[PDB]
This record gives sequence, C-alpha cells and structure tokens, in this order.
Amino acid sequence: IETVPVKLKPGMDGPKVKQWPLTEEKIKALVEICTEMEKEGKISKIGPENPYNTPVFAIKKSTKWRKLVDFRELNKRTQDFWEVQLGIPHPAGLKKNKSVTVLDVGDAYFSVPLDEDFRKYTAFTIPSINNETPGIRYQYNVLPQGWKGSPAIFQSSMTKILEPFRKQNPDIVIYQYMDDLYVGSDLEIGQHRTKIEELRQHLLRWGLTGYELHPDKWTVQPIVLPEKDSWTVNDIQKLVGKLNWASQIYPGIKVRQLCKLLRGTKALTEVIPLTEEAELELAENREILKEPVHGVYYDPSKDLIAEIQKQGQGQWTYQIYQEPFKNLKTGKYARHTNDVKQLTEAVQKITTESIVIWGKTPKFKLPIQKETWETWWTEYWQATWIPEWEFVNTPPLVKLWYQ
Amino acid sequence: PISPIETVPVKLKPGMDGPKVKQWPLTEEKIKALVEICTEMEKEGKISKIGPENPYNTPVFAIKTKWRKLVDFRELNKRTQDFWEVQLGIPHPAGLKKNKSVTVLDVGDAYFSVPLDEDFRKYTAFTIPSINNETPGIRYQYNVLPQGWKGSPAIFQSSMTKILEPFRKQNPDIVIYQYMDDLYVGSDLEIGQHRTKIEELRQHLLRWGLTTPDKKHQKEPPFLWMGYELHPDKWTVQPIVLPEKDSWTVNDIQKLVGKLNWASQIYPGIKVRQLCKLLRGTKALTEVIPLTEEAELELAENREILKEPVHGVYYDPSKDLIAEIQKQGQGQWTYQIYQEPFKNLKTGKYARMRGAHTNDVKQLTEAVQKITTESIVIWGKTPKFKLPIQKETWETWWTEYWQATWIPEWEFVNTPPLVKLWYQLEKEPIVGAETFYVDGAANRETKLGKAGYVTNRGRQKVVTLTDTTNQKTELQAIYLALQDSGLEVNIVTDSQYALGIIQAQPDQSESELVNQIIEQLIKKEKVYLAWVPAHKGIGGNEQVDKLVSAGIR
Ligand SMILES: Cc1ccn(Cc2[nH]nc3ncccc23)c(=O)c1Oc1cc(Cl)cc(C#N)c1
Repeated sequence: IETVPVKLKPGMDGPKVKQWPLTEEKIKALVEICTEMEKEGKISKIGPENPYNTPVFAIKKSTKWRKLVDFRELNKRTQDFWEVQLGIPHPAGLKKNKSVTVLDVGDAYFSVPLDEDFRKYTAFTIPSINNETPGIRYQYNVLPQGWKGSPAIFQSSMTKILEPFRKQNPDIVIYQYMDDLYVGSDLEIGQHRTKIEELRQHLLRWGLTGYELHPDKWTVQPIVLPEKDSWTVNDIQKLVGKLNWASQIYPGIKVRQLCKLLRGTKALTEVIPLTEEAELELAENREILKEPVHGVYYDPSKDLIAEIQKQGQGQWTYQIYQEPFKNLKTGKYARHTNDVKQLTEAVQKITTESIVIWGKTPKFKLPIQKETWETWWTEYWQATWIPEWEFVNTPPLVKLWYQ
Repeated sequence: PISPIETVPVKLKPGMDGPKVKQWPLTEEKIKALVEICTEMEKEGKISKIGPENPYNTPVFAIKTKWRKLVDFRELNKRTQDFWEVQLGIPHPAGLKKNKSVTVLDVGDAYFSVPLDEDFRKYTAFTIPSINNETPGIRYQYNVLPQGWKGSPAIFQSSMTKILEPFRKQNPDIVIYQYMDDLYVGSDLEIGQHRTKIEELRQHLLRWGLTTPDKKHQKEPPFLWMGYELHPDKWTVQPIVLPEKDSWTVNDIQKLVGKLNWASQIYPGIKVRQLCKLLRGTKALTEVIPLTEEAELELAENREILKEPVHGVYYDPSKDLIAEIQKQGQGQWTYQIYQEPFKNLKTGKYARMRGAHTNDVKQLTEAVQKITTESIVIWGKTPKFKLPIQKETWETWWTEYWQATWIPEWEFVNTPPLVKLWYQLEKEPIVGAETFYVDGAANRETKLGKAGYVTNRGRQKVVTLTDTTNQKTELQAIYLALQDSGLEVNIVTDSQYALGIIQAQPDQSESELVNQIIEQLIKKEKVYLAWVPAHKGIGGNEQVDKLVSAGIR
C-alpha cells in the first residue's frame, strides 16, 4: 500500500515530551501489548538517534488493558496536515439527532502503513521501575491511534467502507472524529440500535470491530434566579451581583429597580419587602436567562474553552466559550465516586458534546492541582482521545453565579 | 576490543556541515606527546590516518608523569543531531530488592570499545600540527566513540542494551542495573550458580567486544556508589561530617544544607528552614553569615539526629508500602516509608510554599502528592498513608473546598501536632451581629490610601495608609472591622481578592496583614463574609466608598 507523505509544519519540528512515571501493572500491560505489535510489525524498536518522544499510558475501556498514546504535541505540530491539507467536514445535523452512537474504529489504522520519513515523530518509551534499565523505545510503522493525521489519511478508505450503508440509509449522519465514528439518526431507539448492528457488520468485512448519546435532549443550564417569598438584604445583594454579572454576557438584563431597594447601611438579615417593578425585572431577566445568548456564534478559526466549577455533593457546572463571557454552551455534571473520578467523567462528557456540536475538543481550565491530576487522571480515563488542559483557581464568585 | 555490533546512524543538524576549525600551533613537547598517544591509539584500531581531501577539523591539545590528549568537540557537538535523553532518573537504593548475591561489572574503555557510524567518522577529523606549522600535519579521524562527543553516552547505552537483550530474554530471574559504563547484576542464587551465571554474562559480553573485571578484580560489599553505602541487608548515605566553625560563609551554609538535604533520605526529622533563610540576601561566597538563634537551634537538633548512625532496608515486592507524615513545624513536614513497622526503606521531608497563603490541610495533601509520585518512581506503586489528620477534618475540608482534592488510601494516626482547620466561616448571615461594610482605596500616583468601615448600627472609621495598594487597603479594611467588632460579625466587602484569601481558611501567610487577620478570625465566635459589586450605588457600600475616596479618588 502506497504511503501519503506527511509534511510537518515549517520552522518547529517533532515532539520531545517527557514520559510520566507509570505503575508496575501499567508498565507490564504495555510491554505485553508492545511485544505483540512488534511481532505484528505495527511498531519497531528504535535507536538513540531518534530524539523524539510522546507520552504513553495504560487505561481500561472492560477488564482488558489498552495502550493510550498522548499525541497532543504531535497533533499541534501537524495541524496544517489534518485540519487544512486533509480535513474531515463536520455535519451540523449530528447535534439535532434523537440518538448518536459512538463507535471505536481505531483498529482500522494498523492496516495502513505510515510514511517512512514521518515514523520518527511517533517515538515513545515504556519506562522501567527505579531506572533498572533504559526505557523500551518504539516508533510506529502504521497509522497510530490517537494521531489526528490517522483519520485524515484513512478518510478515502472510510468513505468506501461506508458508501453502501450511507446509500441505503440517506438519513443517517456518520461522522469520524479521531479513532471514533459518531452515528446519528432520528429512528426509534430499537431501529437505531438495529442500524448500528448493520453498520458493525459492514465494518467487520474490512476488519474493524455501543456508547449511546441523545443530543436532541441536550438543554442549557440557565443562570437560575431564586424564587422566594421573604427576601433578605444578603439575598438581594446576592441577586444584584448575580444579575450584574449576567448583564455582561446576556443582552437586555436590567437591575436598576432591584438595586434601588438597597438604600442605606442596613443589616444583612433585615427582611425588606419587594416592589411590583423589581418583581417585573427579575421575571424579564429569568425569561432572558432560559433562552440562548444573543450574538454569540461559533468561529471555526478560534480555540474552544471549557471551565468547570466544583459545586459540592457530586455536582459540577461547566461553560464552553471562545470569548471569555460570550458562551456557546453551559451545563452540569452529576455523579463511591471521588473528586478526580468525578472531574475525569465531566471532562469526558463535555469533550464528547464538543465533538458532536463543533467537531473540536475544548481546552480545559481544571480546578485541581497539576500533580494530583497528573498522577490520577489515567485511573478513571476511558476515552481514546486526550483534550488540552490548564490548571486554574476557580474565582470564588463564578461558582455561586452558576447555581 | 571494538564491538562487532551494528552501528548507530548519526547525522548532523539539518542544514549544517561538519566543523572546520583551525588547529593552533603547539609546543614541540606537546606535538611529541600527541604523536606517541595517536600512534598507540591507531595500532589499537581507535583512530585511523586520513587523506588531505577530508576538509573537516576539530582542535587537539595535550595536557600533562603522563600526557593526556584533549580534543575540543564544541563545534562538532553544536552540529551533531540531538539524541534521545539517556536515562531520566537514577536508581534509588530503597527501590533495590535484597538479592542473595550481587556483583558489580564495570566495562573497560567503554566508548573506545564501541564503533562510530562510518558515514560520520569524517566529521571527527583532527590534526597533529607539524613543528612551527611549516609541513602538513598528521590527520586522524575516530573509528570509535570519542570522549567529549555529544552522541557517545547515548550510543554506548543503546549498544549495551542491544547486547544485553538476548541474555535478558533467557535469564529473567537475574537483575541487571545499567548505569553509565557499569552493570549491577543481582540474583537469588547460591554462590557458584551466580559466580557461573556472571562468567556466562562476562563471556557473552566478550563476544561483543566488551571487557569486564574477573572475580579477583570484581568489587566486594559494601559498595560505595553515588554517595550511598550498599550493604548486604541495609543501605545508608556515606559519612556526613558537619563542619564546626567560628564563622560561616555563604559557601559553608550552602554545603551544610546540601549535606543535610542528602542525609534527609534516611535520617528522619532533618530540618533546613532556618539554615535556608540565612542564604536569602545576595551575599558573596566568602561573605560570613552570623547564625540566628533559630539557625543555631536547627543545627543543634540536626547534629543530634546525625550523632548515631541510621540505615535503611531494601524492598520486598510481596509487601505494601506504608508512608507516614508528621508536621515538624512551620511549613515543614517529615515522612518515612516502610513495609514492616519502623524498619524504613527511606525517609524525606516536604517544606514548600505553594502560593502566598495556605493552610496545613493543603500542605498535607501537597506532601501526599509528592510522596505518591516518588513511590511510583522507586517501586511502581502508591503507598498506604498514615496521616496526622482526623477523617472528619478531611471530609469537612474536601466537601467545602472549591478545588478537586484527593488523598488515596489513608488512616488517621494520633501523632501530634494534629492537622486541623483553625476557624470556619458562616454559611448564612448572623442575626443580632453588627453588619460592617468595609472598603479600601489607594491613589496610584501618591501611593497613599484610606481603609475603613460604616456599620448598620451607625458606626464608622477611616485610617490613612502611606505605601499602599488597593489590595493592601481592602485587607486593612477587613482587619479594621475584625478589630472593632464583637465576637459575631457580618462583613460586606467589594474585594473578591480578599474574599478569596479568607474563604480558603489560611492559617499561614507571607503577608503580615493576612496573619493579623487570621489571629482575629481564630479569636471570633462567628464571622460571615459577603461580597457586593463595587461602584454600583449599593447600600452601605456606597457610604464607605465615599468615606475612603475622600482625597484618594
Ligand atoms: C543489582 C543489585 C541488587 C540489589 N542490591 C542491594 C543488595 N542486595 N544484595 C546485596 N548484597 C551486597 C551488597 C548489596 C546488595 C545491590 O546493591 C545491587 O547492585 C547495585 C545496585 C546499584 Cl544501584 C549500585 C551498585 C553499586 N556499586 C550495586
């Protein structure tokens, strides 16, 4: 099979990312996996003349250990190839479907050889305990799982594999994002589940051997205003602040009447009777809050940002935007689950939604300690992709403004 | 011997050519020494004579009783490609399993025992100049890995890996530690089967041009390796001698700290905070630093720890690791790792400052992360923790904190001082407590400011400050209200900065203003802190704003 030449972006070159320490069990799982891939010719041992490195981890999903290569740096360094040169158009219909099934299709890539002059950039190391031995180093001879260039090259083969199925089912949306297929329909749940089984058989004939979303049922988490009888000084202070903030993002928010009620140096606990003008503006603000943001639109040339807040008792809120308050989507996540397990689950849910909606993973702003997250994320991770992340300190007031 | 192993294909950096650096005319005595060295090396196969068609050159030098040849590979090293970073981490003794028999095999003339890619040999060209540089020089190039060259450590290690591979596949119950040009071989076999398996190893290595010491030349325990002592059933750091001196210079304290830091991996309780504090202040090496009372006390406690020797035990993979942490004092933490009660594998300390304002609960979790990581490196597994924190203290903190926080498997251990939260903030406003509306304002030009409050019960105050910031004035305002209030307080601020600091329950700060605030918060019975936006005509906020703005803004 003839390889497609991968032309790395000018100036900068390959990734030189450190391998993070791995537990004994994960190391062993990786050595067994890699021995096999080496025998099957998928990967081959490398010399020290290869200065490149990308991290490797071991996840589950399953009782089976699976290898996960972090190609985040390689992907950034090949952006011209997979996004502009080659490029998978994202269907706007996918988010409108009653059902979206997610299919792991990454096993396809190993039947397609990688350009001989690009293999060096796919280098990774299996580390050892207490640095007994230098790490086991390998590079790929086939399209690697996790590299954005893989579905880009495999596009043509994927189109052929899918042509009959698509022709027979013209109202089924099939989208390929990295190692997965997103299959959407407006069929009855039983019929949808039947059509995906049919598609698996088509996949099965080429080699390639689910996860069920409901996008039409995806609703916003509006900024909620308290619905109460007796309003305290604190309560309205809390309201004006919540409302003063929403007025930056939402067009048409009014506060003058509510603000007007707070006159003089009063005690926080003092119950102050409401006016039937202030009651009208909160009713109008409520009405704006339940609706989408006016004037906020997706720009394909700009990165997506996701911010998460720990709300306590297994609940988490999140927002997706490109401009710091001009937010495209806001939602929530609910849970023996611990904080890292919960945050891992939430980052993955938000990411699947971003893929469905925009065809782009967001850049996360995680309210955790880098090191905690670095040691722990792999224990609960189950996706075949990894999004980008930053470590932040949730501003105290952002949390309460979102429930 | 020069290994018959396959060569590593070395390349120069993209868009770069080899070095072409002129040889400087040397003394007759230097030229003579180089000629002797080089002819010997040439007979050995290490270097070969070249024609004058090769245009590359690296300078040579002879230093002195014997003469050593020194090749300056600075230019070639700048043109040679980047290599894979050798081994990122070194073996820790505590991660070593206790083996029945262990032998150390150093490889003799390591670099010289491994060939250099034929296509790269041209770039190692050097010239022995003729007397007064009249006649053309004697030109040579390397056939083996040259000392001082960029690729040598990587290419050697990689060749040694390739060679050991078949032996590793057929002898899985034999540990081989690969460190630099040494091999550390351990087995759980009786003397005889190990002395045999080592000869088989020594022999397998000879088939590959690699020479190692024989039984009479092989080192005997205890091994003095990398500042450690490796004994048959224990390990320790080599002798630490704390210098006694009248006057301590910057260099003396620097060396002391290093020695103590090194000793900290086995000797529990080592403290270095007061010694470190002396080092901040740009003073010169030779400059004498008088010790503080506290540094003297810290040194004394350390001399006591070091008095009698301590050792660490090796690793048993069939057993779990227990890690115990103790609060040593301010910002200082000490830990011990063991499998069998009080027979430590290793010890250590944590004494960091993550931010400007923190608490013991945050510090404890930071030390648990540091220990966890360290365990993965050394043993490939996390330890079980024994922490001086009550489960109730932990769940109260985790539950109410904004950050995702997590300690893996733990148990409380009643080892004082215990970890606690020194104060708690109210969730709802207090009935029958005075409501202080606090504000601060600082003129950015004059650097002057005012801080004050207006209460719901008619009170008022305003203090002038001279070398301030808005952040400092807003914190002063909080302090003011905490000082002039009762034992129950409702405080309303427009500063998210201040709100943020206080909501985090700090018990220690770099800021004295924050430590003064903490002292007040602990004293108090109930405190409720609320926030309002600034400059919007909100209640008592507009009133403090005008009060503090007078003259300021
Ligand atoms: C391969 C090996 C295994 C266990 N022990 C720990 C041990 N088990 N049994 C022993 N018997 C005698 C002495 C130590 C012993 C060792 O020391 C050892 O050799 C080394 C490892 C390192 Cl990092 C540096 C040096 C060096 N130089 C030697």
